Amino acid sequence: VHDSANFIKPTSYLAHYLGYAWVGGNHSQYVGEDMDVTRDGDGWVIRGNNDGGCDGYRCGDKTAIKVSNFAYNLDPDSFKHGDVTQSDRQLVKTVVGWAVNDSD
Amino acid sequence: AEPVYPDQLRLFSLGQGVCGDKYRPVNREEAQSVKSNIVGMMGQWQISGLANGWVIMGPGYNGEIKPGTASNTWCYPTNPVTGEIPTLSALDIPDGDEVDVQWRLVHDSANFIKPTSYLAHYLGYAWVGGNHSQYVGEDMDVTRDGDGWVIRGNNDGGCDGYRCGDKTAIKVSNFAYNLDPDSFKHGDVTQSDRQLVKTVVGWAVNDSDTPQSGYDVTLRYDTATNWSKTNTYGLSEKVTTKNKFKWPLVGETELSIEIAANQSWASQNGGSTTTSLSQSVRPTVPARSKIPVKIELYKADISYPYEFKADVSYDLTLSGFLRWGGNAWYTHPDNRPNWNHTFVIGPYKDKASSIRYQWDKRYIPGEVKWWDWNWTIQQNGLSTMQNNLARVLRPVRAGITGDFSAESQFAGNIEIGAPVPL
Amino acid sequence: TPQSGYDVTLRYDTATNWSKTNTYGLSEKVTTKNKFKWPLVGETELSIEIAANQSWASQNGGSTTTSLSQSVRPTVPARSKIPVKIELYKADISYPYEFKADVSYDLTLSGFLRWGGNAWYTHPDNRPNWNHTFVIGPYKDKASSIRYQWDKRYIPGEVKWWDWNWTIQQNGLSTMQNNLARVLRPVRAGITGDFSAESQFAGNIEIGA
Amino acid sequence: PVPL
Repeated sequence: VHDSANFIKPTSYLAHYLGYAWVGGNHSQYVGEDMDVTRDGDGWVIRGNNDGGCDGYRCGDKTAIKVSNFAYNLDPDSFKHGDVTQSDRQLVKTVVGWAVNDSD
Repeated sequence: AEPVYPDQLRLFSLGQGVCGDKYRPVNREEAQSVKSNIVGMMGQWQISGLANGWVIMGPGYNGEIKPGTASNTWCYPTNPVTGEIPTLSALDIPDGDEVDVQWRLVHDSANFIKPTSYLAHYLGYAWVGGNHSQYVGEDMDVTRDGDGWVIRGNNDGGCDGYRCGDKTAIKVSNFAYNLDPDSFKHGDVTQSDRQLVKTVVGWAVNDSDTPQSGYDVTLRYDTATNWSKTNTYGLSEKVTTKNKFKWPLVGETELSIEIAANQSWASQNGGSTTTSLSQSVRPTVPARSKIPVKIELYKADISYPYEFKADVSYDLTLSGFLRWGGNAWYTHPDNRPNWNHTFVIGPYKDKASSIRYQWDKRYIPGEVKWWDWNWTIQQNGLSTMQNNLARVLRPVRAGITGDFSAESQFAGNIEIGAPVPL
Repeated sequence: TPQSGYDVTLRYDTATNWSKTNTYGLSEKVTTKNKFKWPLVGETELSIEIAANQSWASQNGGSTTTSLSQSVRPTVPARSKIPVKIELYKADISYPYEFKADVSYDLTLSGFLRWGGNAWYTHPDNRPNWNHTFVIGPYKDKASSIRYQWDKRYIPGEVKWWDWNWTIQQNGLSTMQNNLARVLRPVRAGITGDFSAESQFAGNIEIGA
Repeated sequence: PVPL
């Protein structure tokens, strides 16, 4: 989400092409410039920097781009896991037994 | 583009864009990623120079980043250090019972008491130390409290200072053992207070001319508990009319007519638990022969000794009030509140209890929700914090010998007897 | 070809259950009563009632089930037939047995503790009645284990039943060591006995010719 | 199958 040329710019331009208003910060006039990136909960928010002042109708209502719900398509042979460790072990139940074979 | 650690940032008042050697100016995006940290290290009306003719401003200007120029420049090292917490070699405890190993761990002054006391001090816990010294982590009493241990400054005699009687307490509990897989061994299993549940004896008879494996005897015993709660709410409406008539034969008659309606809503939540134990015997019977079988199920107390070699992890709780002058909690309280925080020394369990996760994520302000480690680095230096945290998170390895014991478990016996010719 | 795909299964289950329920209720009712002269019916008494009720119930229960299953799965030769039989009985069962074993036991002490000095960690001085159980054998719990308490006497926080340091001070380390060694001496014996139980299961599974 |  901090990749300007590969993420911030194309997504900002897509928002602009669809008709979302004020895609960009107050310190430029180009779409997708002067954007702030913040970590919000489990997602990220990219929004034009609303500092100083702006000229325009409702220029303070910057368009927000939210990134969330990341998923990972794994390469099948690449998964590896380390040691499994257990904590706070509370016994549920146990059984001991004998299996006797008197036959031949 | 690249993560920036605030501790490596430095201001140079050497003119517009002229940093020191081995340092380069910080650009706008890097400054924005760590804006709160940089604005925190600036004067209220201070204006500092970024790269590419940009400028960041102080808290008076809400930390605004805008095109401009200035005389001081924010710079970052050309080859920054990663700042990772080092990994030290394992501390070996002499073998013994679990409580003995815990005892040896919590009475180690150089490897446990000092680093943990220093960690409590760097975070801003007040009065980490006893009354008979002024150094942090000295004159500490260790006591065995229930299933845990308490390390607290010795509050004997008298002390000078504000609320000097409220010593910070360090609690050690919730021990866990990551076993070496090939090291576990157990001794004889012994049973006591055996109460018979049920037995079955049987015969498997084979009159055919070939061996037969198709026999099955199965004894199963199940126990369950259940619970439920129900809340009901009702409403009712009723209308009655009463009149008087002279019916021909019966004479004076009183007639009542009543119409009623009712509505009810009920909500129920419940649950259950079930435990089942099954034993089966499936003998292979030789041709023209018969085999006796027996299954028995008992309830019994079970005991056995065991031993293994393990890595040892534990929960470390810090209790006390945070210093008014400065503490590392992210809101930085100033009213000296009481505070308890638990770390998990060992494998990751969650973010709030993991020192390593917070330390690694200190470059993301939105992730900083419990402890401000950048603040500790600024107060004490990066190398000092690294060394203290490396000693706090040092792995511990020990040989353990113990006894398992449990009451009212299951004891089974399955027997296939000797064949009898037909 | 020979066929092994046959199955006859007889299963018998018995169960018991129990339940307990506690219920609490509240009710509120408002009634108004009036008199009118309705045209044709004449003098009429009209009652209007509105009620509300609330109820809370709490249930706890349990069950126990015992199941006995017997299956026969004969392998039948080609162009042939085999008779099968399964029987289930309830019966009393008996048999003799013998083995060689180590012998453990519970040892209870009952009496009043001396006023002059006793080894209980609180050291009562009012001569109270006292019963304490030790398990002579494998470990079961801390309170009944002499060896655990003896080994842990170096930790004051673990000293919660008997003060063995006090006994060492009063009598000497070697004396207490020898006495406890004789108390915890293992015992080995040959045992011959009889098993007997009523209302158990007896089965019979038969594959014929 | 995928080799490990």
